[PDB]
Amino acid sequence: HTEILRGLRFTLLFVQHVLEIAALKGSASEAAGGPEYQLQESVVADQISLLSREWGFAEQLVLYLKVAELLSSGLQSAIDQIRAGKLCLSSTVKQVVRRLNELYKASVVSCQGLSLRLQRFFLDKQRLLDRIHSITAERLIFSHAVQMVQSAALDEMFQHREGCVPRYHKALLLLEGLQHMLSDQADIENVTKCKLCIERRLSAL
Amino acid sequence: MKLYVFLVNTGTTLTFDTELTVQTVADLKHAIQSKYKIAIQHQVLVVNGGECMAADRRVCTYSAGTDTNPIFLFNKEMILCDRPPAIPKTTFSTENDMEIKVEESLMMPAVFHTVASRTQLALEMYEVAKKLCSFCEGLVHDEHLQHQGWAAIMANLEDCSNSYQKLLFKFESIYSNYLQSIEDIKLKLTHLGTAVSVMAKIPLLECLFNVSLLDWINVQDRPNDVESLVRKCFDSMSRLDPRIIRPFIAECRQTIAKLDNQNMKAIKGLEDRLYALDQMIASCGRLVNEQKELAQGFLANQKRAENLKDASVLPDLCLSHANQLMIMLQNHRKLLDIKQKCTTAKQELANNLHVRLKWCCFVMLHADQDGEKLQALLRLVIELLERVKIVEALSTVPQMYCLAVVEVVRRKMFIKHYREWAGALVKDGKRLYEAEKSKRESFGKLFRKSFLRNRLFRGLDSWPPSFCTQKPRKFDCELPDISLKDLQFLQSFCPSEVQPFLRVP
Amino acid sequence: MKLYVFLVNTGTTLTFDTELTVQTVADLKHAIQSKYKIAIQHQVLVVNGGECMAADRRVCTYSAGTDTNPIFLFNKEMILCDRPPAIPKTTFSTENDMEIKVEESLMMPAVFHTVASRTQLALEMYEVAKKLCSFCEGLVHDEHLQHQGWAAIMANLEDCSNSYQKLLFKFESIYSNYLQSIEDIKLKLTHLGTAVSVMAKIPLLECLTRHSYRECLGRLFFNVSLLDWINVQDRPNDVESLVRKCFDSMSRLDPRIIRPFIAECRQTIAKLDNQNMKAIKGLEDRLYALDQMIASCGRLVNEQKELAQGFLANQKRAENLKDASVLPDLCLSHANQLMIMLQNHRKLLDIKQKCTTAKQELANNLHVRLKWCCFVMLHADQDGEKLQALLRLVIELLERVKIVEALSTVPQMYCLAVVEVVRRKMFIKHYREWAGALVKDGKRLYEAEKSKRESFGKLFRKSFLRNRLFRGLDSWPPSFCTQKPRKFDCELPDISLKDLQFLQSFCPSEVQPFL
Amino acid sequence: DLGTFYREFQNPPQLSMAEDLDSLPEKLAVHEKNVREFDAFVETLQGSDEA
Repeated sequence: HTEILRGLRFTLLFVQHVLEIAALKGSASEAAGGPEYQLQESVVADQISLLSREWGFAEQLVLYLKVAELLSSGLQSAIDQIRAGKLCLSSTVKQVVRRLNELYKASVVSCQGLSLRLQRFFLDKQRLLDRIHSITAERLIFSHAVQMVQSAALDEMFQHREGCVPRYHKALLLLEGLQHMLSDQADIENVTKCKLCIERRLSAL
Repeated sequence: MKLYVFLVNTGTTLTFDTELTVQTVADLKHAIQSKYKIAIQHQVLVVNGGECMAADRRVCTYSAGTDTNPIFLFNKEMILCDRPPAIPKTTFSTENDMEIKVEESLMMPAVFHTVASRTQLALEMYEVAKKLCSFCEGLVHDEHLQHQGWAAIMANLEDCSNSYQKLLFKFESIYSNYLQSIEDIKLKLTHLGTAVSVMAKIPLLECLFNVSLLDWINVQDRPNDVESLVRKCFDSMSRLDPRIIRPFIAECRQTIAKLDNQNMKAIKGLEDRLYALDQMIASCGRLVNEQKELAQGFLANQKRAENLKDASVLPDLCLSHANQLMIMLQNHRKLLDIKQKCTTAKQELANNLHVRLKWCCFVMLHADQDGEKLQALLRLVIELLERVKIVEALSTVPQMYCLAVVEVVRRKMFIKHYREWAGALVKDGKRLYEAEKSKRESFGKLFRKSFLRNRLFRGLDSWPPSFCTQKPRKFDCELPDISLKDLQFLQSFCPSEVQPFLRVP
Repeated sequence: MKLYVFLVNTGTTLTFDTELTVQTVADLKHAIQSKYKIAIQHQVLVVNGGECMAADRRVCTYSAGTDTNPIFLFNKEMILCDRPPAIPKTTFSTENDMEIKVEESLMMPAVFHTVASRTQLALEMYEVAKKLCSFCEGLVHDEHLQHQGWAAIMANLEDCSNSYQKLLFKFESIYSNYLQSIEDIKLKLTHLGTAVSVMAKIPLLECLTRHSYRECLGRLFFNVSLLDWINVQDRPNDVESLVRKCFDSMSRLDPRIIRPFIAECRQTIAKLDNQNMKAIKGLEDRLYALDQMIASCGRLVNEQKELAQGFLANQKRAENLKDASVLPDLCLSHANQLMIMLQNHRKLLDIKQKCTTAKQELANNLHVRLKWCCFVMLHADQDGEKLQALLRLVIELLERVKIVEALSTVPQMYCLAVVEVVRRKMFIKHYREWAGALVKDGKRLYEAEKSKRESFGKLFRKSFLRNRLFRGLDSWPPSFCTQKPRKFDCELPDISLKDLQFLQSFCPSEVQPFL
Repeated sequence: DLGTFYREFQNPPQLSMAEDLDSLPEKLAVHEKNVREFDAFVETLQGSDEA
């Protein structure tokens, strides 16, 4: 009876990760650190990002729109199963549904704000925006997961074997929800290969 | 011909049907597990020459399988365990029963039935000695096969060591090249920052509205834009700084140094072991020869005894039989000592190879992890040295934009001139050619190619080449419509830094 | 069965083995020489169907010659003989015996013994009675074969007549063309003579050396004119000879001589179409009467042999009986019957003489008709030879007319050709200068633009924007008007402007060579 | 197997904007409607139950 709570909870976790990706995509470009950090990066890369930030804003908007859609569909499912009596009316369903509602409100507000502050950008660059084929949230999430896993593997090889486990877990939980979003069987097979490789590593750990 | 395989760790022969020959390495592993109960994943397989089995190649492709050159099976299970394995024997109570009977036969008086028992004992003893010799030779040749097993793993080790040393040298050279280019790469990154600042201002013409060339560069190959490229270059430079790579290469060279430990690749005392065990095999052969000789002598003495019924002969002949029996007992104990020495030598070789193989497995695993690390670092460095080429291209983008705009406008002007030039040329050519053709056709009609076409006025049948009769083919059809107005606009708006590339016809 | 041939004029059939099928028509005339003997030159042979046997063909071809259809033969020498050829009379010796013994038996008294002697006489005479009109049946063949061979040679003569008519019709058609072509050829011959006069004073330029290219120096003053070249080509004919021959042929083909000959040809056609001689007056009814009389043979035989056999049987029986009451009266009745049958037998003799007389008179009329036929044949041969010769002459004229027409214009075409060749020699000069200038300028443009484009592409090859933002920068100019055009008119002889000058000033072609 | 782990992750294979942005305002109106409805419901999530 309660397995549906697993689906809702997984949706909650996946959107809580995609929102982190969206925040990273925001103004604060994710820079490296440590003594090895070239002080020139915080100058050069920061300058280039300050010059080209509005594209990152558009990426943030598409990510926030995708999490809004995911939360809308999940909460619609919960609404239907509560209305039909197919889902328990109270207990843990309360907290999961309410947290989903909170995250949905936040996502709607965020995408509304990004749309407001990108209206001028869209109206300006529309002529170029036609040629570019739309970048979808699936591409962004998959690329972020792949780059996270690559960075974590490099860190693990070079003696940083402790902080890599949480990164692998987050990448796995991103791909677990990413597979459900893709429809092409080739893309799904690719995502499954990456997810199973991450699973093999996690088991090895 | 028949297929044989070897477990070097213990030294047990593995025999298979030829059906496995048409099959391959993976099938060989599954068959090993099924018939002999060794897990697939623990099977390390090697041939003479130092090749490791890829799961694809059919086994016979690896030239091995005969009893004189089989496949070597090294078991990961047996190396994970600390202790060396135990070796079985060819166990028979016949040897001890024979010893007991020989002791008893020495105390059985001189009668015909006793001599019959003696001859039966000796006839059996010849076969016992022969079987002891055969078993010992089986063990010793099995040892001589454990040796080709060790030499095969040594060959694989040497090939791996040479490949690892070559990879380390290659990475060291590539890292030195990068090390002498860190300053240049940093300068190129600063120049890319400058060029991006510039591109932010250069308008993008309708080569497809406050779109700058930087925005066009950004919408290319997203989400891998220029900022991502710069940050990836900086990340790689952070990961490759010598404070890490120099200690890492020091550890690597230490790994190759321990790979160079000849004290483990070379079996010390090998020559002594062969020099001793082969001599003992020769000695056991000679001993069995004497045993056979004296058993036939026992048979002859029995023949003499049964016929010489005199009571004074049988006691003396039985004294001779007792002396011979003591000789046979000495020979039997010598053969059993040879058996013990051979079995203990096999066990000792098994243990020595166990320790040496533990060391070899440790060294090989360390070298393999180091090889993985070095391959990753090489990929890092090469990817970075390609990303810097991309960086230089982007650095020169703003100049090439203006130069290409100038070239396109000039080509539009040249096409404008060329169409007029070709129009005039074709006009004149068509006029002249049509006039000439009309006159020549009139003369042909008058002449009617009949009267004096070739008799007297030869070869009037010739025409002009129609040169300049048709316009030139199309060209510069795909050029963007970069009007002179667009170039003037770019000269109005572009930053001074890329104005010298525009202020030219 | 057997192969047969029949001689018509004398009315004589000829018998041949069917085996001779392996031998030709000449061999058949020579077989008439082998079994019979008449010189081959005399032999004229035709088949039912009118075909005159060609010498080389074998008898297997012709579907006649049997016992029932020999081939028809004629000894045209005998026909040309003044005499009316006589009958190849057969020697019927039995008639002398019959008459002598008939009178002998009649003289003695008609007693039964003399009646038995007359019975034997009848057994001989009235049995050969059958032989008489058996021979007359041979003649019956002779008669209808005579009609058939008559008709066959008339098919032959009619075929010759249609050949004559067609030949004369073609002759008069080609001469109807000549009706206007005679004045037309008079005009065209005036034109050719005018042209010949013209060819004087229009020299064949010293460009002869170039017109005969192989000789120029390869053969390692007289102002050679177009005369002595026009006739030199076609060496044996002088062209003046062409005019002379045209005039000669025109004279021979003139209606003055021709029309009377065609009138004679028309009269020959009329004689060939002489149905009067082609027919025989009432030969069909003549043969019908002969048919009636050959029928009379059988009728009368049905009288005689009946009476004769009855008398023989009755006399045998009665004489064996020796009855004096029957022998006298019966024998005397048979004697009177024998008298009437003797009258009937003599009637056989008159009809035999009558049919032989018919053979003879038909043969005489046929002798005259073959004389006419041979005269017509000879006239047809002569007229055909003459008509063929004159038709050959007419076609010679109608070909030489075209030859004259061709050779008449030659001064006009010489003028046109010389002016045109100088015109082309100067136009090629202008065109060569023109093409040189244009190609020089075009090569300059092409090289300059190509150098600029390559010097740019060398800079722009190593760019991020190449073919992504900027397109088509790798195109090239169309290489138009860049290289000199190939040659033309290189085969025209090196006639100078000075050559047209050489002609015009002191060689009047009547202005026409003026430019 | 960290080596082969990275090696396969060295480069995993990869997986009109105007149209999406034109559709965007309707999408956000739908989202506002949805949030209003979800809030109106979850306000009524005060029952007691178990499964």
